[PDB]
Formats: sequence, C-alpha cells, structure tokens
Amino acid sequence: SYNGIGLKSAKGSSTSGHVQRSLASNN
Amino acid sequence: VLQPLLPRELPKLLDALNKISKYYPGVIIKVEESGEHVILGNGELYMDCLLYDLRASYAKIEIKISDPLTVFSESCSNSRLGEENLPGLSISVAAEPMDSKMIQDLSRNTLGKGQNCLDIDGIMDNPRKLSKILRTEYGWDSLASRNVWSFYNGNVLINDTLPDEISPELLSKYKEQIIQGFYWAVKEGPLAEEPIYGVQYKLLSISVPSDVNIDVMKSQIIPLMKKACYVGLLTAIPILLEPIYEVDITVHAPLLPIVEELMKKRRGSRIYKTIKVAGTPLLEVRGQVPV
Amino acid sequence: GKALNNAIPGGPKFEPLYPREEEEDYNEFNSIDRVIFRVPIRSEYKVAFPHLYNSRPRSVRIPWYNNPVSCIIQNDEEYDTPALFFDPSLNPI
RNA sequence: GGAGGUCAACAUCAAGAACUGUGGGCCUUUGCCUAUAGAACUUAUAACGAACAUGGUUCUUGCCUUUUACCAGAAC
RNA sequence: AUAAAUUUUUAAG
Ligand SMILES: [Mg+2]
Ligand SMILES: [Mg+2]
Repeated sequence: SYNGIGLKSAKGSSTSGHVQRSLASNN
Repeated sequence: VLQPLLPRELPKLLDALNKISKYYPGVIIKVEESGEHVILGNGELYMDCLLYDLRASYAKIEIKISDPLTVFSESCSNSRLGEENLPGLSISVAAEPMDSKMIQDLSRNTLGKGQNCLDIDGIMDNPRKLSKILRTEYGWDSLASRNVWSFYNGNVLINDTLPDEISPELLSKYKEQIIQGFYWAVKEGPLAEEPIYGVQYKLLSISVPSDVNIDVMKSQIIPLMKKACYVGLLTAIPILLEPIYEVDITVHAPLLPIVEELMKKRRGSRIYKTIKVAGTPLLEVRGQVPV
Repeated sequence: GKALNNAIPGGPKFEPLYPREEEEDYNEFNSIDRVIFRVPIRSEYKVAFPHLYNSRPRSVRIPWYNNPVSCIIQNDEEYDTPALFFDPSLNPI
C-alpha cells in the first residue's frame, strides 16, 4: 500500500519507483 | 478539529456550521479559544457525511481537518484546602469516586420503577423519598442522604461541615451560586479542560467574610468554587477516562481466527461473546474497542 | 485513487492531477506536538472514507460503502445431491 | 391480410429529474395559475455502446540540438 | 512479519 512514501509518480525520476519496507530499523 | 484554510473566509464557515447543527441533529459543535472549531459526531461514516456536505453543498470553501481524535473525561480513584485571591472566602472541597452501580444507573435515566434504583433526576421530589432510594439501594450514607444538594450528569454534590449546623441559612442564600460554580466546573476540567465524570464532591468547608456583601458574594463565589473543585480533584489520584465502542462483527465461520488477530492488534482486544447464527454460516462476535 | 494520488497495492499508478503540493504555510495547526499518533492511517482508509481522513480532497467521489454479505451456498460436486439440502457449512440450529 | 429483410427514407435520443396535447382564469401572443388525456426508446454505483479509438487549441510536465513523430494529466 | 517494478522509434535538417 502507498502510505505517503514513494514519489508523486515515477515519470521524470528515471527510476522504477519501486519502494520496499526497510528490514533494517524496526524495534 | 476544523480550521478554514484561507482565514479570510472564516465568516462563511461559521454560517455553514449553523446550518449543519440543525440538519444533522446528533452533531455537537464546540468552539475554542484558539479560533479552531470542534465537531462531535457518532463515528467515521457520519463525519464523512458531514465533511462532504460541508465542503460541497453548504460552504463552498475548502478547509483543513485534523487527525481523527476522541473525547476524554477525568475522574479520581482513592489536608484539603482552597483559597480566594482575596481571602474572604476559603473553600475546602473533598471528592471521591462514585460507586460503579450508582453511575451505572445514572447513565441510564431511570424512573425507579419497582425496585429499580431511581435516577437522581427527581430532585424536586421529597428528599425523604429520594433518601429512601439511596439508603435503600446503595447502603448509602444516612446523614449524606439528607445532606445532598444537587447533581449533574456525571456527578453529585454533598455537604459535610459544621457551619451547616451553625449557619444553614446564610449558605442557603448562595447555594444557587455554588451550583453555578458546579456546572461551570463540570463543563471544564483541571487537566484537559474536558468533562469531569463520576466524581463525587463532598463539600468540606466554606468561609464567608464579615459584613457579607451584596454583589461581591454573587460573583466571587463561582471562580473560587471552580478552583475548589479542580483542587479537590487533583489530589484524589486523578485518572483519564476514555470511551469504548461495543463492536458487533458478523463473519463466516472459518474466518474466525483472522478476526481474532485484528483484535489482538488494535489494543481493544476484547471479544466477549461468540454467537452461532442458527441456520446460516455466520458468527456474531460481540466485543469492545476504544474509540 | 487518481484524484488523491494514491494506489491500491494492485491498482494503477497515475499522475498527480494537482502537481503542486509544494506550498506549505508554516503554522501551528498540524504540528507534531499537537498530534496523537494512534493507528498509522493507511492509504486504504484515505480511499475508503475520502473526505474524513484525507485533508483537502478535490474531485473525489463517494465510494458506495457496503453490501449485504452474500451467504450464497451451492454444490458443484455431486449432480445427484438434491436441490434443497442442508449443507454441513451451516449451523445446526 | 400475416410472417419476415445484415432494405431505404424521414423523425427522436442527455434534461427544472427534465415529455406532449387539451379545458378554464389573469396579464396583454408570450407568461403565470388551475383542470384533464396520453407518455415508445434511454438513464441512479447515472445512460443511447453492459463496449472503446483518434484529432484540434490551451495550459502543466517528460524525453531533450531543432520540426514532424512523441512522454502523461487537466480544461474546452 | 514485505508482498509497491519508469522506459523501448522513424524521417528531415
Ligand atoms: Mg532551421
Ligand atoms: Mg540545409
């Protein structure tokens, strides 16, 4: 789900706009 | 919590709130000292119905809205003194929790039919009949039963002090002032300035200046009585009350585990009843969750 | 989803339709110190009850909310099971 | 005279939730009020099509030497 | 206790 993270849309950003939760920092 | 986006458009927003209050009866609107506005409504979908009506039909302006929040209340769980700015009036107000059954019978307005505990709303009735109700039902105090003056929705007020025995009349003058300070006290609160609930106020003392006064005793009682009620509470181990919805869920049988998970997640985490629905592949799961 | 620039994890991604969010008045209203964080406010809320959770919607439509929760029960297994039969899924009454 | 036709022409199909005719009263035909008759097709998770293309102008972008050809949103 | 995926070519100068 798009929670407010990511980009307004991936057009000019040249990336794939692929976002994934960070297993790193949780607790 | 509403605020008009462009402040210069506020005089329109007000004029819409006066409509909504009429059209949707359940809504209760408050305004605060910061100019922000406060909407009180039954639940999610209902606030949706409003805010759509308020952005679309009534006030064509667009408005900023806070995070959805709730309403709290303030209670107590168990020397005692208070002072006026100009010590002609010295008040001491004790307060203690109300017995759960009492409150439980206040929240439901009840006419005392049969052996039911009467709702305190009968104050115009004989204090002997009402005292019969209290001493009969609650193991309530015998002296206090007569001592009681008046109540409000969440709480009741009681007098214990010697000058009542010494000078009941001079106080009976300003009783109607004390009840003003009392409603003015319940309407607000010490902590969040939100309603006090379930807090029994026993009035320990009142001090009156010499020469008495005419219009000084009129005004000077209300604010001091207020501060006497806050001060009465804050030493009582005050706590913070939160409402609870009664959740009603209807699910297919095999999905019952999933539902349970949600409860354990939401911190409401109480499902009291699981009722088979005769003939259909359903379950009524009755529970409770905070607002 | 489009007007609010939001996606259902399986739904399509569109353009903003209001490309400028950049304007922000520095003001006390939404400040963190004044907010209570309970529940994350997932998107599916903002798509579900668009006027409530979502500050400043534009060109948004009303979602249709709820349906009866179909209890329909049928048998594709045996052709010789009768038409009217008490299916073990049902409760015993 | 009935059934049809991968036949034609002429009407009508997006609106005050909305059509048309007629009787009567007022203003002076229009218009308002009142009475009466008939309303095919299309519409409420809104529409003739349980489907789904392109073009023009104007803005915002995206590629990025320039123009066609274009990138994806909006209004008409 | 995560399941979030942009593109992509021809002519003329
Ligand atoms: Mg040239
Ligand atoms: Mg040349």
